[PDB]
Amino acid sequence: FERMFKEFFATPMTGTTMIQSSTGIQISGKGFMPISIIEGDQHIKVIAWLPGVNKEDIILNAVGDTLEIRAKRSPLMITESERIIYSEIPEEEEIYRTIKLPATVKEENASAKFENGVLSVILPKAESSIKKGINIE
Amino acid sequence: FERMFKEFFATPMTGTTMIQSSTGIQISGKGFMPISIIEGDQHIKVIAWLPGVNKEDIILNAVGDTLEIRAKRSPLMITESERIIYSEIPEEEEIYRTIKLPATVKEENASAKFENGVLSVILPKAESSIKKGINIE
Amino acid sequence: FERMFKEFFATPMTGTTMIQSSTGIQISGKGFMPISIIEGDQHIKVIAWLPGVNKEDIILNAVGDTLEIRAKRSPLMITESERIIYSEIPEEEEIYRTIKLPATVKEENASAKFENGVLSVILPKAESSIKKGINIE
Amino acid sequence: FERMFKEFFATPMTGTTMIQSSTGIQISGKGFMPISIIEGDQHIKVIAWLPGVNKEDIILNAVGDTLEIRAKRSPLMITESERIIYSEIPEEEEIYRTIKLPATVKEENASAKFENGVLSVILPKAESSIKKGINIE
Amino acid sequence: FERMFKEFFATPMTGTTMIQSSTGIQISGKGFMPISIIEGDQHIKVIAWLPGVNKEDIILNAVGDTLEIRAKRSPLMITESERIIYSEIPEEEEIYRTIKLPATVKEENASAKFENGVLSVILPKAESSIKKGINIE
Amino acid sequence: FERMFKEFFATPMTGTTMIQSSTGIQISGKGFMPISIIEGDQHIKVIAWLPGVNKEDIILNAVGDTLEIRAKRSPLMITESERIIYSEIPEEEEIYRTIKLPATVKEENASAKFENGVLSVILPKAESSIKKGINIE
Amino acid sequence: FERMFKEFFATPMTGTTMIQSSTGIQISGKGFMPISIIEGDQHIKVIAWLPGVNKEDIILNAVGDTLEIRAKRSPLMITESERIIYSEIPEEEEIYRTIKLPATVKEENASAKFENGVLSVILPKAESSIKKGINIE
Amino acid sequence: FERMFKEFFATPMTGTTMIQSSTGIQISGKGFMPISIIEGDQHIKVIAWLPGVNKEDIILNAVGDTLEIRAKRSPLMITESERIIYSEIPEEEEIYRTIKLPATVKEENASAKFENGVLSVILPKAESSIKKGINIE
Amino acid sequence: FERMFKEFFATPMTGTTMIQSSTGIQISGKGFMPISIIEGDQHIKVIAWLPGVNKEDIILNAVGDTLEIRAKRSPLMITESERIIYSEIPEEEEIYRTIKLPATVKEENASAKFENGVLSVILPKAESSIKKGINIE
Amino acid sequence: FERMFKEFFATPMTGTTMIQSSTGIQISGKGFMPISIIEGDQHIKVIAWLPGVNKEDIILNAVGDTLEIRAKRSPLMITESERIIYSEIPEEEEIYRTIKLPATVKEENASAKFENGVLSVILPKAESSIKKGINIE
Amino acid sequence: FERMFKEFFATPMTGTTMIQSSTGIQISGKGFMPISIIEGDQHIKVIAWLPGVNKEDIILNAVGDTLEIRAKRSPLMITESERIIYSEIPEEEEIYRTIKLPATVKEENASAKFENGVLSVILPKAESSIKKGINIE
Amino acid sequence: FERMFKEFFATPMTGTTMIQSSTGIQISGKGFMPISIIEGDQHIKVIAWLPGVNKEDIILNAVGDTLEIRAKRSPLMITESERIIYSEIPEEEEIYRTIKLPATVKEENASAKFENGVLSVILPKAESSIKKGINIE
Amino acid sequence: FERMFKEFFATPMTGTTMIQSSTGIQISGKGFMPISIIEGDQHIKVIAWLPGVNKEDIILNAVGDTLEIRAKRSPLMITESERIIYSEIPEEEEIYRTIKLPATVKEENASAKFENGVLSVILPKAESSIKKGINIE
Amino acid sequence: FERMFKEFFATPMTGTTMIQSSTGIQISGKGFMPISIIEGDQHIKVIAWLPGVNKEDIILNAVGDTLEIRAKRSPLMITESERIIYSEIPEEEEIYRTIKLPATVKEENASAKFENGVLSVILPKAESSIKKGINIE
Repeated sequence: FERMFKEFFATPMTGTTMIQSSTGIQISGKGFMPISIIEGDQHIKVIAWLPGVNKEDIILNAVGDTLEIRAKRSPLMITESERIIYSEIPEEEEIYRTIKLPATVKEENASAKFENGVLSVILPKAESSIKKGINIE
Repeated sequence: FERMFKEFFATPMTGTTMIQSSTGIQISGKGFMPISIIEGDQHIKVIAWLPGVNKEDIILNAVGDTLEIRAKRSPLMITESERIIYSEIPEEEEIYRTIKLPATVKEENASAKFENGVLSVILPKAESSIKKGINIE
Repeated sequence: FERMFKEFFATPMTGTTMIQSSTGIQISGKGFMPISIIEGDQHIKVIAWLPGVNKEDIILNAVGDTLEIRAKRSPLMITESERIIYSEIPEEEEIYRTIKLPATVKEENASAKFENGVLSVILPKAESSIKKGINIE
Repeated sequence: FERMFKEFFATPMTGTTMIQSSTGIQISGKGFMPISIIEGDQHIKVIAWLPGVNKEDIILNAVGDTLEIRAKRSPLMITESERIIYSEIPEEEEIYRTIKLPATVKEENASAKFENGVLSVILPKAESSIKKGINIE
Repeated sequence: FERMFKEFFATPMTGTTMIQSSTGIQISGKGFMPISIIEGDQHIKVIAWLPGVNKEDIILNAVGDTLEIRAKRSPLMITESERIIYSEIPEEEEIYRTIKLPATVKEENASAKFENGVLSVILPKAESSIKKGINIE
Repeated sequence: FERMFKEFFATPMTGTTMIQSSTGIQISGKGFMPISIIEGDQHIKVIAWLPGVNKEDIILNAVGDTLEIRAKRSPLMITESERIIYSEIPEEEEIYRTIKLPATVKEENASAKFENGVLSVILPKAESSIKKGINIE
Repeated sequence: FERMFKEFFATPMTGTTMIQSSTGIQISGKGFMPISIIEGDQHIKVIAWLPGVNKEDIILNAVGDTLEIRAKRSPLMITESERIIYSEIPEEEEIYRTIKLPATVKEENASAKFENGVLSVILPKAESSIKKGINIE
Repeated sequence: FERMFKEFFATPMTGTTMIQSSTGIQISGKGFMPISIIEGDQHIKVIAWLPGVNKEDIILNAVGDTLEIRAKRSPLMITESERIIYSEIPEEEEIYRTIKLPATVKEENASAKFENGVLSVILPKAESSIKKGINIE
Repeated sequence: FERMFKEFFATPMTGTTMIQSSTGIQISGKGFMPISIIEGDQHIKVIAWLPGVNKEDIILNAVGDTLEIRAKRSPLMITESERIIYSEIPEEEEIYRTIKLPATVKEENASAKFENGVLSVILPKAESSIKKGINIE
Repeated sequence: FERMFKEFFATPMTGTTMIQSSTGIQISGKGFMPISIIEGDQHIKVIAWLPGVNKEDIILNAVGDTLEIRAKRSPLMITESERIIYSEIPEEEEIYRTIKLPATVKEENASAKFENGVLSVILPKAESSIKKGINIE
Repeated sequence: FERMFKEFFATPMTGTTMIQSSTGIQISGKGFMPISIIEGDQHIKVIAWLPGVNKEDIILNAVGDTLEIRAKRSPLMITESERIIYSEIPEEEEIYRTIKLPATVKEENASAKFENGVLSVILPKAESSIKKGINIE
Repeated sequence: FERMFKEFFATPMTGTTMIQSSTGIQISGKGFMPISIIEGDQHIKVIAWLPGVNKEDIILNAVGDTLEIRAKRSPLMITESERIIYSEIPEEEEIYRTIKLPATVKEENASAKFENGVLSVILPKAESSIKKGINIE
Repeated sequence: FERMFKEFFATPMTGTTMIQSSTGIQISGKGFMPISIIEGDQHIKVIAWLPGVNKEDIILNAVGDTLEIRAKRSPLMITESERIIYSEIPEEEEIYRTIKLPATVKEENASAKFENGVLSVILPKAESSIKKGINIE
Repeated sequence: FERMFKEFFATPMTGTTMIQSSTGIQISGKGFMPISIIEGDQHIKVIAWLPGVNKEDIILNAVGDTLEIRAKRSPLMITESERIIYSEIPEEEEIYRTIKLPATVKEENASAKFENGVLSVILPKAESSIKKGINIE
C-alpha cells in the first residue's frame, strides 16, 4: 500500500500534515507549512511557505524558545458552473506550526516579513543563548 | 523502505517531483508546483502555487490544449555565519509544469494573476470545445 | 494476532492503558482516562472523562507545567445471584494520568468542574508563557 | 499497519465503533458506549457509560428482549482563541446501542438511573424467562 | 506461537474456556465443562463433566430451550509445607455453561443425576417440538 | 492450521493425549487425565481427574519413584433412538498415566481416595529422599 | 533474479531494447539508441547516439509530430583466428527508434548532423505549435 | 525495487557504471564505455564505444597486460531558451576504463583507430604470450 | 534468533544492560541494577537491587532531578581446583545507573539505606516541585 | 513480538521465571534467583542471588544430588500517598529453585552463608563422587 | 539491500552522517566526527576526531549545556594527471556536531587542545551541576 | 537486524574493520584506517587517516606493489573519577592496512608526510609500470 | 545469517564449543575437543584430539560412568615483529569435556595414552555393566 | 536447514573441508587442517594442526609463494567386538592444504617441526619480498 501511495504521488495531500518531528527542535502542527530554520550567531531566521495566505490572516506569536505560526487560507471559490476536475492543492483551511527553537529568543525585538507567500521571521537570540568562543591552543 | 520514507515524512523533498500524471490530462514537469484545474462552461482556471517566485521570473506560455508554466525561485541566501540546521523547503531552483488541458483554449484572450504566490490563469475555451446541451425528453 | 485483537474489538480493555504518549506534551499513567487539551491565549483547558468516579475520589494536583489526575472508581457491585455475562467497562479501579503541559500554569488560580463524569480543569498560563505578537510588515 | 494502530494506541477513536458483537446477545450500534450486562435470577442490569451526556438527551426504549439506548453528547465548545492541540475524546455526537437481551423483560416495570455518567437500567425478567430449578438426586 | 502452545500442550488451562460455540445450538460460558448432547425422539440428554464438584454446589436451571449449569469447585487445599510443583488441573473455581438447546423442553419434568463427577440431565421435549413422521410413497 | 484448531477450540479431543512431558518428572500416557503433583516434606500428593471412572476400574500401582494410573471409562450408552448431535467429552476408553516422581516413595504405606471423580493419592517419601536442613550462619 | 541481472550488470545487452516509453512523448523501437530531446521556443533538437553507424546507413524520416530513425550497424568482422572472448557491445544490427514529438515540426526545413557517432536533428516547430506569451498582471 | 528499475528501463544511466568485472580479465572504471575484446593468435583487438568523444580528448595508454582508456565528452550545450525535457544519454563527462588483458602486449607496436565513435585498438602479443601448438598423436 | 534467545532464557546476561529507557524519566547506565521509583507527595523513594555489593563500594550522588548510582561488585573468586560449570549471575563488575527523576529533590536532606543488597534512597522533593491541590466545585 | 519484548527490555519481569534448564544439571523453579555452580574436587559451591530476602525467610534443604532453595521476599510496602510510577524489580514473592547437582553431596556437612543478598552454599562431595586420577603414559 | 551495504562496507561514506542520536545527550550534525564524552566529577572531556582539519578551521563554541563544533576540511587536491581510483575518505567538506551535554558547564573556563587530529575539550561543570554525596547508613 | 545496525548507526565500531576489499587492488587489514589512492602518471599517492597516532608509532614499509601501514593509537586515558558515558571513537589499538598497489613502485625513493593525522605517502612508479602513449590515427 | 556463517566456514572458531550433546551419553564442556567413543564387550575406548596440549597439562579423572578431560594449550607465542595475519586455530586456552559414559567403568584399572596429540583412554567396564547373552531358540 | 546443521553442531564433519578461502592468500585443499600464518619481517611461520598424523606420513613441499602440506592419518582401528557408538573425529584419511603465501620464501632454507600434532614451518622470506622502511618527515 506504501508503493501505491508513492505511485499516486499525492504527496501534498498525504504529506505536509506532520504532527511530531524532532531534529533537536520539536515541531508540532496541522496542515501544509514547510519550514526552514537558519541559525546565526546572533539571531534565528525562520522561513515558512504560506502560499495563498493573506498578511492579515497570519497570527505570529513567540516566547522563550517556542514559535507559533497560525494562518488560515480561504479555500478556492468556484462558480456553480465551475468544477474542480483535478487538484493537488491541499484543501485544509486552518494550518499551523508550533516550532520549539533550540535557543531562547528576544520576542520583543523579533520582526517578520511576508513576500510572495514566504514568511521570513527574524528572532534575535537572548544573551543567555549566545555562545562564547573557546580558544584552542 | 516505503514506511521509512513515510516515517521521515519529507514529502516535499521526496514528493512534488512528478514526471507523468494522467487524469485524462497529462502533466509532466520538474519541481514543486501544486496545480488545480477548475473547468467552467466557457473557460478553464488553473491555480498554481509558486511560493517565493517573483512575477518577473514566471514564463507563462500556452497554445491549443497545452499550458507551460516555467519559473525559477532564487535559493535562500544565507550569511557565512548563518547555517540551515533544518529545512523542509525544496531547494530545487528551476521548477516547471507542462499541462495538457482537456479542451482547446484561446491563448490570445487568456489572462493570469499572481497574488500571495498563487498563479491564477484564465483560459477561455475555443468555440470547437464549448459543449452543446442535449435536450432530454 | 493484531487483526484478531481488532476483530475482538475489545478496545477499552486492550486500549486506554497507555504509558507514554508524546504530542510535544508527555502523558504517562494507568487506566482509562481520555484527555483533551484545549489551549487558549491566557489559559489551558483539560477535559478528562472520569465516568463513574465520585467527586470526592478525584485528587487533582498541578505545579509548573505538570498536571496529575488521580481517581478511583468503585467496581460494579453485584449480588451473589447476579453475574456479569458480558462486560466492556474496564474493571481497573485506580486510574491516573500525569500530563506535562506545554506551558507553565498558575496552579494557585486553577479551577476544575466535574459534571456528567467530565472533569474540566482551567489552568491560567503564567506570565512567562504568554506569547507576544510579532508585527508583520 | 495493525501494530502501527496499536502503537498509535488511539483506541477510543479507532475503537468503540462496533457494529456487530455476538456473545449470544447481539449488540449493534454507533459510537462510544461501553456496556456491561449483569443478569440475575429476576432481572437484568445494564450498565452503560454515557460520559458527558445530559439526562434529557438519553432516549431509553425497550421491548421484548431488545434494548435501545440513544444519546447525543454536545461537542466540546471552544472559543476562537482556544484550539484543540491534543484530544483523545471521541468527537462523534450521536451515539447509540441496540442490545438484544438473552431473556424477555417486562419493559413496563423497568427503571433506570443516570449518575456520574453511568446509566444503570433495571429490567425485570418476564415469567416466561424465569428458569426453574431441576432437583438433583 | 500456535505451535508453541501445542508443544506446551497445556490444553486444559489454555482450552476449555470457550465463550461462543455454534453447532446450531449456542453454548456460552466460563471454565472447564465438557458437554455432550444426546437427542432422542422424546427427550434430550446432557452429559456434563463436573469433576471435583459437590452435588450441593451445582445449580441446575432450565427454561424453554436454554439450560444453565452453574457450579463451583473448591480449589485444592495445601498445607504450608506442601507446594504444587506441577499441575494440569484448571484452577478456575466458578465454572458455568449456558446451553441453548435446539428444542423446547418441559423443565417441570426434567431430572438430573450426578455420579463420578458426571452430570446427566434428562429434559423431556415439549409437544411443540416432537417431530411427526412423513410417510414416503 | 494451528489457529484453526484453536478456533475450533476442541481442546479436550485434540488435547489431553500427551505422550511425553518433562517438568523434571517424566509423564507418559494416553487419554485425558489431568494431574497435579503437590510435594510436601514427608509425602507426595497426586491429584488425578478421572471423571466417569468407577472405583473398581482404577488400577493404581507404584514402585520406587514411578506411579502408574490405569483406568477405563465405559463409553456413553445411547438408545437407537438417541444420537450424539454434539459432544466435547473424549470418547477414548482406556486412559492411563505413568508418572515418574522426583523422589522415592514408600508404596507399602501409600493410600488413595476417589471422590467426585478426583483421585487423591498419598505417597510417603522414603527416608533416602527426605531432605535435611542446612543451617545458615 | 533481478539482483542477479544487476550483478551481471550487462545493462547494454539486457537494456536499451525498450518497446514503449511515455514521457508525454511515445518512443517505440528496437536496439540501442539513447535519445535526448531538447525543446526550444522555435525548434526541437534530437540527439541520438548511433555509434558505429555509417552516415549512409542512417534513414531519417519525419512528419507531423513523429520522427523515425532507422539505422543498421555492420557487426564486428573477425578473422577465423580471432575470437570474441569478452563483449559488452550489443550485437543487434538493425536498430530503430520511432519518436512521437510533443509538437508539430516543419519536416521540410529540418536538418541533421552526424559527428562522432552523434546524430543531431534540428526540427523547426510549426506555427500551430509555437506558444504565445500570457501577460501577467 | 529491482523490477521498478527494470520497468523504468533507464539502463544507460543506472547501467554502464561498472567498477569491477572479472571474465579472467579485470576491468575497472567509471562511466559508459562498452568494451569488446577479440583475441587473435598474434594480437588483441579492443573495441570501445566512445560516442561523442573527440579524437583529441582520448588518452590511450598501455603497458604489460593493462590498457587504460581515458576520455572526456563535452556535455550537450543548450541555449537558455532550450531545455532537456527527456534524455537517456548519460551526462557523466569523464569516462574511463582500465582493462587488464590476459596476455602481455607490445605497447611500442600498438595502434588505434577512431571512426564513428568506435575506438579500435590493435595490441600485438609479446613473444612470451604467443602459445605454441601441442601435436596430438 | 529472538525465540532462540528467549529459549536460552539467559535474561540476566542478555538483559539488564539497558542504555536508554523513557517512562517520562530517563534512565541510562550499564550492568544489572533493577530500579523501582515510588513517588510520594513529599519525597521520592528509589529501590535499587545491588546484590553482592559492599556498602563501601556504592557511590551515591544526586543533584537537581538526576540521581547517579555507581557500584562495583567483586567477581566470584574461585580456587584453581574450582571451575564455573554453570552460571547465570552477570559477570560485569562496574555497574551504574543514571536516573533523571521527574521532580527536583533536596539532595542535602536525602538519605539511603543498604540492607540485604537492597538500596533504598529517600529524596525529599523541592518546594518548587510539591504540587498544590485544585479544589473541585 | 519477540523484538518488541527485547525493545521493552523488561528482562527481569519477562525473564528469570525459568521452569526447566538442562546443563547436565536440571534446574526447575519459580521466580528470580540467578544461580552459579562452581564445582571443586572435594565440594560444590552454589551462589544464589536472593536480594531483599531475610536470612530467616530462606529454607535451604538438600539430599543426594538435589538442592532446594525456598525463599520469600516481602513486597515493597508503600504508604497510601506513595505510588510506584516505575518498577523493574519483580513483584513475585515466593521464589524457589530446585537444583539437581551432577554429584552426590554430604548434606550432613554442608554449610551456607548469606551476605549482601548472596547465598553461598558449600556442599562436600560424597566419596562415591570423588573422581580418581588416571595416570597417562 | 542492507546486507549489500554491509557487504560494500563503505561505512565512512554511508555512516558518520548522523542527524539525531540520544544517549540522554542529544547530538545533531553533519559529516564525519566521532565523539567521546568522558564525564568527571568536576568537568567534562569531549574527544572529537577532526582528521585533516587545520586548527584555524575549527570554530569551537559552547554555552549552558550545549557544545557546537564546526570545522571544514579542505578536499584532497589532485593534479590533472592524478585521479582518485579508490577512496574511502569522506569527501564532505563542512562537518559539524551539536552536542547537548547532560550538565551545565562554565564555558568561560573551558579549554581545548588539537593534536594529531584529535580535539580534546575540557568543560568545567557549573556549581549547579556538581553532585553531592548521599551518606549511606 | 541489518536495519537495526543502521538505526544504531554505530558505523565506526561496526564498520572500518574490513578484511578483504577488491577494487583491482587488494586491501586486507584490521581497524579503522580510511585509505584514498590517487594514481598519477609517475607516482601513486596514498592518503591514510591515522587520527590520534603519533609519528613514532607509524611503521611504513613497502615493496614491489604492496604497501603495509602499521600503527598503534594509545587508548584514551581516563582518571578513576572520569568515566566514558558515550563514545563513538573505535577502541581498537593496533590498526593496520596491507595495500596491494596496481603498479610496481620504487620504494627506495618513496616519501611520506604525517600532518593533522593524515598520512600522505608518495610512491614513484617503476619504469616497468609507466605506460606509453598509443598514437591514434 | 546461517548461510553466511557457512560461507565464512570458520567452523573451528564457531564450532567445537558445544555445551550439551545427547547420544544417550551426555557430553558438556568448553573448547575444541573432538571425542570418539568405541565400546567393546569388556571396556570403553575414548579418543580425544588434544592437539598442542602437553602431557603434563592434561588432567584425566573418571568415576562411575562419568569421564572428565581437562587440558590447557599454551597460546601461540609471537615475537613483536611477528603478527597473525590469518588463523583458523581456536585461541581458547582452557578446554574441557565432561563425558557421561553409558556404562560404569573401573576407574582404578583405567589407562590412557597420549601420542601425536591423540588421547586414547581405556576404561574397563564394571561387572554390573557387562551384558550377558540371551540364547535364541 | 542451516539452523539444523548448527543445532547438530557437527562442525568438524560438516566443517574443515574448505575448498577455496581468500584472505589475500589462497588456500585450497581437502580434510581437516586448521592453519595459522604468522608473518614476520624476515620469515613466515605456518602452524598446522595434524592430530594423529605420524611424522613419516607428512609430505611438506614448498616453492616460490606456495606451500603444500600433504598428510594421511590412519583411521581408528577397532576390534570386531568394539563399535563406534559416537564419534566427532573426522574419518577422512588423506588430508591436504595448498597455501599460497603472500611473499616469496627461500624453500632451500625452510625448516619444520612436528610436536604434539602441531606442524610449525619456518619459511625465510626472499630478498625480493623483504620490505624497506619509508622514513616519515
